[PDB]
Amino acid sequence: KDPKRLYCKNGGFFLRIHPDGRVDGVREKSDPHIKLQLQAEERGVVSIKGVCANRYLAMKEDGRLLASKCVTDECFFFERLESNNYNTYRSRKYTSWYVALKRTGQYKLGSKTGPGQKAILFLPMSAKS
Repeated sequence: KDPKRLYCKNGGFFLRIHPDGRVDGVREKSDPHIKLQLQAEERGVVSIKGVCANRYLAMKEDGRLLASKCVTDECFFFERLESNNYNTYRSRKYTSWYVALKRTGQYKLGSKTGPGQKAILFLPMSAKS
């Protein structure tokens, strides 16, 4: 229902979405650019929206993460609650690729992701008006 924030296991960054479509991560939990709307577009599938940015998280055919004003099919991810109780966000289009952040706060390229990495593990937080 309410806005949330995606906390990454890799280093402790919040997934961030800039107004200009850029995606990155920050430790600052008050940065308004970390508020996200996860919409259940279907069972096991969510679209990830930056509230302030008014943009949708997206994954490109080359591994690139960016935020588009337009919702599209590169905008869907499978949300899965892993056995460790962290969530993972896997591209519904580019099926072996996950949303992830490097220990540097940069996002990690889709193509370099896979199961077992910290970079992929996130923990949603929040709820609120």
